[PDB]
Amino acid sequence: AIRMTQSPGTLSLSPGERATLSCRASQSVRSSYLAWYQQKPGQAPRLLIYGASTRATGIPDRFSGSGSGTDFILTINRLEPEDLAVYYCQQFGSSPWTFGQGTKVDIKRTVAAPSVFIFPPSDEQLKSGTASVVCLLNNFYPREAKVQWKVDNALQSGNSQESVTEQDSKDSTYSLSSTLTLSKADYEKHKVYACEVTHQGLSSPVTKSFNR
Amino acid sequence: EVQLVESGPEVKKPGTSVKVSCKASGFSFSMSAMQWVRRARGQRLEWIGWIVPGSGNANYAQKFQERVTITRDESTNTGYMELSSLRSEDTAVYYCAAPHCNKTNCYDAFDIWGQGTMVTVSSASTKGPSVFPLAPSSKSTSGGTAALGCLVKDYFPEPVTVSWNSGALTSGVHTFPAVLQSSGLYSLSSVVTVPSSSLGTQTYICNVNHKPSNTKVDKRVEPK
Ligand SMILES: *[C@@H]1O[C@H](CO)[C@@H](O)[C@H](O)[C@H]1NC(C)=O
Repeated sequence: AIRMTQSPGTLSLSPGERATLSCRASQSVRSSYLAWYQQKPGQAPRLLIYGASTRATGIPDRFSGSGSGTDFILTINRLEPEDLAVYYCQQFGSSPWTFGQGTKVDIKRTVAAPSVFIFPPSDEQLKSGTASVVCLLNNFYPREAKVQWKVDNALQSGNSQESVTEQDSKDSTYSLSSTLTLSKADYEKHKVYACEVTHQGLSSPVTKSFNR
Repeated sequence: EVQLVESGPEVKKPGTSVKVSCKASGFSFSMSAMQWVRRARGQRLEWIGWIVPGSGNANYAQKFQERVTITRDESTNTGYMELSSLRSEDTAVYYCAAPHCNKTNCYDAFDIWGQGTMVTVSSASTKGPSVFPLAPSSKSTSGGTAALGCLVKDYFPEPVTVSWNSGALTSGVHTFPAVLQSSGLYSLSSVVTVPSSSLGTQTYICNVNHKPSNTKVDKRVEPK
């Protein structure tokens, strides 16, 4: 089987810069049977370049394919924030039609501090015997952000779970969602529920809290 | 519209068989080849096999040669991919691709792709989600904008679909990826930022669909 190796695994570039992606096969593949695909978050793959250097229909002219034999190149002349995705190359002239491991393209941008919002558990959930307190960090960059929970000035650890969206295709920011899970009994015993947020865009940690 | 529409999500016990559908629209289906590719959560694409147009002549990768059968039906314009002897490592999103064709000519590569079918293999039973409101308040307002959302909690398996106001609301929506809770069930939250002055005169409804459990819930989020 023909092995397809893409490099680098991840490429973080500023918008407007030129992206360069490598695709290499363990043996020579015919150029008319090498394709490039673009898979954006939550979307099916999209054919970018086929025949090594032929742009598919609807593909902007800033995408460019080149190479032959065992070394193929994808070039994005001016990178746009919408171009963030995983880019796969595939050979389909020799079975099995193997894929590469793909190259993830991130977008760089200025530091952006998050907007912090907290949500108390709903009375409908409290009827079920459980309580979920949600902390929302909205539209920030870079992705690194620290979220700590405090319940009556008691640091919570091991009972919260976080989740980060993929990078936004327009403003290139991230959004995080942390969920604190407590029993209805434990939730009714305490008053001050707070999530503290540490991030590069903040001069000092920001705390959002509410009283039960 | 040149389209490739696959079937819905699946839950299959280990050792059972799944058969994913892939119906075509817009182009001549009989003239079109079809390849099948899967991708596990957070991995690379894996080629399964392909089938030539007209006949049932198929070709598979050595990994799936023994238990994958790729077929096609010209009368109903639908190609199928049946994977038997399902095990844990088969949990992935399965895609079908095809070149578009008219009555005589075809594209030289695979440009038409299906939306993907998520198949999950586990002994765990299916469970529908509970939708709770993330109501907006003074503690979720900054500037002139407020945040509200929906907590889609305790469901299995993946995935769930969340839209707002039947798809009329897209600007400012963030549907976070699910987390696997210690109970074995998933939990997801979708939020949206709206201007504060709209909370009183505009209704906000999150539309939650969990196809594996046939659970559709329209939860209205009201201010607290
Ligand atoms: C099929 O499409 C090709 C373009 O790829 C065109 O030249 C040809 O006339 C079309 N034939 C029919 C019957 O639609």
